[PDB]
Amino acid sequence: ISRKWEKKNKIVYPPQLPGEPRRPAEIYHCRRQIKYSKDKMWYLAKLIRGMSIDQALAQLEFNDKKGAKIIKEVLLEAQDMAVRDHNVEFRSNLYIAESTSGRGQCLKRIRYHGRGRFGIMEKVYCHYFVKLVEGPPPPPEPPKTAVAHAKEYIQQLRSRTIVHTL
Amino acid sequence: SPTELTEMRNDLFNKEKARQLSLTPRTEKIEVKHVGKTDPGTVFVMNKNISTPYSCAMHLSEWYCRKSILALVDGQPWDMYKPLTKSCEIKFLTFKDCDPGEVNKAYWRSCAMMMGCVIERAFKDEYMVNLVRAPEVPVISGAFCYDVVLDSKLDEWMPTKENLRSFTKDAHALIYKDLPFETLEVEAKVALEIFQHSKYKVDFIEEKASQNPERIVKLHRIGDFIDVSEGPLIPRTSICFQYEVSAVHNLQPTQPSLIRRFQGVSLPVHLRAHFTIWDKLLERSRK
Amino acid sequence: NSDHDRLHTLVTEHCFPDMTWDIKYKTVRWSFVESLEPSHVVQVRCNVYGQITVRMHTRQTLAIYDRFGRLMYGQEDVPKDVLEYVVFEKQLPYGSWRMHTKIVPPWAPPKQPILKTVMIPGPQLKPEEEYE
Amino acid sequence: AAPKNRRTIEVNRCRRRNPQKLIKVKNNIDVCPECGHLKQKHVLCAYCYEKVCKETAEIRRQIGKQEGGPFKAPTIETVVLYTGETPSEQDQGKRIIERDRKRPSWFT
Amino acid sequence: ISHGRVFRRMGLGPESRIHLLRNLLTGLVRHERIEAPWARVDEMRGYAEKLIDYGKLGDTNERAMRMADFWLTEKDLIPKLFQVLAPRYKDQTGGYTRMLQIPNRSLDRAKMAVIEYKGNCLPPLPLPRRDSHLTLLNQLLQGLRQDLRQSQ
Amino acid sequence: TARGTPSRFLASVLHNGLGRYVQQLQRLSFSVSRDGASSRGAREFVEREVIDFARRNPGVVIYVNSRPCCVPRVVAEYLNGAVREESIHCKSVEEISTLVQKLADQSGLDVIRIRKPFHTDNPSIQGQWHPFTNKPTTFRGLRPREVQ
Amino acid sequence: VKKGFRAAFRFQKELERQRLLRCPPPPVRRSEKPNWDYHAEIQAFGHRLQENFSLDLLKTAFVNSCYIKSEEAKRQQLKSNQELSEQGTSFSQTCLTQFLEDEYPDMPTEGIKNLVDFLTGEEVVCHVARNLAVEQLTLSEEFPVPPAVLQQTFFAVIGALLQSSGPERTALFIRDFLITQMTGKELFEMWKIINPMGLLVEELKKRNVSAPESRLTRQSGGTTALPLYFVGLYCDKKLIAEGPGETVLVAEEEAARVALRKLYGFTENRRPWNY
RNA sequence: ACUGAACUCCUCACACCCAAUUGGACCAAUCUAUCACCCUAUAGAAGAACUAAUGUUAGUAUAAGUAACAUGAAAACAUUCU
Ligand SMILES: [Mg+2]
Ligand SMILES: [Mg+2]
Ligand SMILES: [Mg+2]
Ligand SMILES: [Mg+2]
Ligand SMILES: [Mg+2]
Ligand SMILES: [Mg+2]
Ligand SMILES: [Mg+2]
Ligand SMILES: [Mg+2]
Ligand SMILES: [Mg+2]
Ligand SMILES: [Mg+2]
Ligand SMILES: [Zn+2]
Repeated sequence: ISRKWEKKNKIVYPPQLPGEPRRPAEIYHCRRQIKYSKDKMWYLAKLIRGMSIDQALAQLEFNDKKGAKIIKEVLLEAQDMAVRDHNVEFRSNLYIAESTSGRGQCLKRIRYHGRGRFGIMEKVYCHYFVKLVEGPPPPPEPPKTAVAHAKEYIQQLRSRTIVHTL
Repeated sequence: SPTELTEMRNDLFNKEKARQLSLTPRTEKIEVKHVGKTDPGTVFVMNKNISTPYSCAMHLSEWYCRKSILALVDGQPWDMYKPLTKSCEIKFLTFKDCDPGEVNKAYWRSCAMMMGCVIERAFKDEYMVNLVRAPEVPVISGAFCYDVVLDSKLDEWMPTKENLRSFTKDAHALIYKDLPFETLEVEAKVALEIFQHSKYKVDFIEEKASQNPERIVKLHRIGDFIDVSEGPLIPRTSICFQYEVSAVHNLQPTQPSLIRRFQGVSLPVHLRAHFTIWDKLLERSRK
Repeated sequence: NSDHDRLHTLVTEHCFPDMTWDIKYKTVRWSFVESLEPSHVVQVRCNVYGQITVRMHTRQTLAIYDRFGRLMYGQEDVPKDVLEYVVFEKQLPYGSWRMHTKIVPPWAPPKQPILKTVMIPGPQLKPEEEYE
Repeated sequence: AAPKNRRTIEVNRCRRRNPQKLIKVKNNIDVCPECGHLKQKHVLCAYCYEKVCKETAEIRRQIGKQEGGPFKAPTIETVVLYTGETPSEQDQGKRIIERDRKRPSWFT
Repeated sequence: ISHGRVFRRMGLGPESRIHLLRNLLTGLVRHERIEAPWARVDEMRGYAEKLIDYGKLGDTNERAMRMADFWLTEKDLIPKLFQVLAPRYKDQTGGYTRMLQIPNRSLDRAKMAVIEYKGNCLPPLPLPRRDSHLTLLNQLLQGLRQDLRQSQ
Repeated sequence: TARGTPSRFLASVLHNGLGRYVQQLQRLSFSVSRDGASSRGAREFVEREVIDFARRNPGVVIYVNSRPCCVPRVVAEYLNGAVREESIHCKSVEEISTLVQKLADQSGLDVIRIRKPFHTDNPSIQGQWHPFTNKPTTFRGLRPREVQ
Repeated sequence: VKKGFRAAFRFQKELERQRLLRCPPPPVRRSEKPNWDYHAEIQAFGHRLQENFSLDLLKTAFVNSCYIKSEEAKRQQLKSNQELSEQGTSFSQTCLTQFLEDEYPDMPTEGIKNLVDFLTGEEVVCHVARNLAVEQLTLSEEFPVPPAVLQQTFFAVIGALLQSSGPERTALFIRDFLITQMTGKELFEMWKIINPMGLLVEELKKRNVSAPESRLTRQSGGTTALPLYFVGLYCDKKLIAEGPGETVLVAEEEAARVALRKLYGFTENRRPWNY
């Protein structure tokens, strides 16, 4: 197995010079061996990617999927440790930079089929990972406008060369 | 030149800001207790004259930050970005409280100030504009008013519908810019130094310094635009969602100079009004 | 430098968790500068464990950062005067005199203020409870 | 019918990451001005409803103790009274359910 | 095609649907407040209103008595229906029940509702309250109202 | 393949031939083992050919280490900063000689696909063709079907 | 486990290569790396450039004042290259001015000055020094050598060449290693100008010629999003230069640029530099 | 007329385009001798090389989050009702 996510909280950066932008805090948290399909968990993770901590908690509190409660618990734990151990000033000043689901260690069980035949069930388990970055959530990428998009087209036109010649 | 006037006023504004910040150095932990109905009993230890009710809201949650428009620090309305001074009790006021009258007044003043900025930076250079005052009118009045004296070259000119729509477009540009409402409790001396040119603002500053016990005056700035505030204002200009400069009525008793009252109407994001209701409000905001 | 190998011999086991626990995952730039008054012993008492109380009034500098290298306690340049009552303990055959505990008197002045603000939740209320 | 070819991860991603399959962001979530709890606009506040359910359960336990047996539904109105409360004039001729706690602020 | 079909298909059939609604209605008459899946509450609300009307019809009315006898599986509730609920709503003409949506059932995430008979002794539900008349929008509308009243 | 490999354009380092030719190879470092059949050829090269090469290429500094790491090698460093490391494992004296001469004659530019066999900074003397070369003009610049 | 060592060692070597690629070590000056002999390197520098530098002068040219200061600071716990760099910069500027004024007699003094500034600027000289190995032999206090220090050292080297072999050889050196840096370059790619139309008007006034008439010679796709406009400048109904562009203003500006190139004799098809 | 091949010419280089089969030059890794003592060399050996046997074992995919499966109702969780 791999347990690199846990180690990511223990990296100490060198002290910053006074004339240096304040490095945003980063909190890595995980729950391992959740009795839930990683494929089902992925939808919740994707849902809350890039959202503020409060917005993510609000969205998860009203979601019917089982994984929503687990993700909410993980997010609340991440917030608590961000305040206690990672010197985050405001609880709400956190956004989900990364949230993914990973395969867990699964168990194989037998499903009995109808003619003395069978299948192999997998008691599926998943991991859930979050990185919480301090600061307001980064603005959503603006849709590209006709002006910019035509600018790109004209740049492509100008890039043209006379190919296969002197 | 008007650009030079704005530049020097901003320079004085920043000078006073730095002066007060230096006057309050280091960090003195002041205890501010949330006396609000929700989350009661919480305490924030805060940096004296540095932290703000906005910072307290940030500690509470993002919902408080987005929904809170004013603060009753010790029963008095404080701007969300006005540095806290002493340990106190704090309660956050939103637009949907049972009695939001204070929040309504603050929104009304802030909308008037935005109108003032738009007016001062609308007309062509040759014409001269003098922002006399933002009369304090009840919300029931249906339109926030800002009083301005235009040039004699324009005393015979009334804005067209397209001019009014350009004013609204400038106001919406300001809203989109989303500039915070900076505050300063500034003594009448520095206030007068900043507004030396504007006779109207000078005498208004004198009036305010008379009314209050000391000579402390409320200066407010959105961006590059500084004005005397009748009271606390909104945190940011993005609180406004629907905004319209509706009319310009020339006050009837104008012998010395012609005072034009720019009337407009606004509603915040929290209290958006349907299109038809908004049209009716616009109609009634032209009186 | 988080020299825990030397710190184990330098401080008692009763003191080491205090010395090294809360400081984990954060850089400290503690430094010493000339003392203000000479250190002198205060009192001593006593299978058998030695115990010496020494009074020091020195001058020190602190700068505690985060995992991310952003200051969170004390200026690194401006020194502060520190009054400490340090209690050493010794093992009585090969043990030495190691820091055992620092006695903070109730009348000691408050420590340095912290840069960041803090929220302190009030009593959480159950559904059937009401705030009073 | 059986699949004729294994479906590639690229096709599978195009399918299972489609917006139709993605969870939609809910925009009817807000804060209950009473207690500041999160709620959906059309749904009751979960915390407030839990308060009411617990109080209702206690009142109903008192009612059950008073009735003492199945099929003992009273033919008269009921009134809940808390500590330091007295039956009013209109509370006359109504069975009194006595609660040992004080009157909740939200209960009127 | 189910154009104009007003009755949900519940339970194991028509009789089972009637029995399910009957049990829900008996619970409602007994407790004056019931949690159940939203659709079942919605189906049973009309029957609850009709029972209140039948109770208004009077204790001595044979048809009302037979309807109550069928619809209340616990017979101690029939005196309650004819002597508590019906007198309670004698003044009203309708809207005897209050139905509100409740957070989804934790078990199966079902859409849940609470239905109560208005005027019960139980603690009031957290009803939804409209915005205060003192809000900015409401004050502007009050200004419109006053101006319209004065002008016309 | 070309599509699975980087490509560049024909070029010199600093216009290497315009004013004068500057040999781009500047350093050779031969790590050779005293003992070991792998470096026997390298030893013979150091004995019999390295001195003549050095005096033939005065601009190339040649180091001989006599203490290699993991294989006997020759590291060629060019003026443009490129470093080309070539194993001289089990190579004969003549093989090492040819390899070293190739390194000497070669430039530091990457040995990847060269898009064009030629490179002109001034491809045109009479003016690059544009649609209006060879097109006659008309009186008053009137476009076709123009009224005036 | 499979018996054997060679596959495991090969895998370790591959892992080490990948590690160096992913987290390459911080750059280190060549002096601190193995296989370095300063005396041999500097003699090779001279022989590479085919010039008989005097070793003392070249050594002094490669040492910077900042290096001396750092060395003294370290010694607490040498002649710098300042005068040589000053001599080299002065001579290089004067001799580049000579080359350029001989090649382009019509080029105005401003154009010649800008060309010389381009050829002796930080970017060009930094590039030349880097690819001539000046950086490797440079003694500075910080690495990588900043472009200003690198330029100073390069001109110190030029001054050392001057003192060693003379103005003629130094002029050949400048011709070979700085005059070549303008090959393939465009006049206004080297000399940045604003308002080429105004500058052309000024030049024509100096020549006592009337202001040129801008006139649309050829056009295509006028109303589309990709127009082509050819604008020609006419002096007494005589075409002096025409230029293409997307808008009429751009075409006119670039036609002015073409006219300036033709007047200054710095045209694309001009006689190549003679070496 | 031009176009038109791996034909032919041209610059350079050449052992470097058949099945079964056959001849030959090399050679990965392993072990042994002796070296090297760094990661190799000369030899002697041999369970000495896998894009293919509905190959064996193990892992994980696809089909697929699909087919399928499950808890009568309310409630004071005492109880009552269907
Ligand atoms: Mg069987
Ligand atoms: Mg069914
Ligand atoms: Mg052919
Ligand atoms: Mg052939
Ligand atoms: Mg085998
Ligand atoms: Mg295999
Ligand atoms: Mg196989
Ligand atoms: Mg699946
Ligand atoms: Mg299917
Ligand atoms: Mg099915
Ligand atoms: Zn609530």
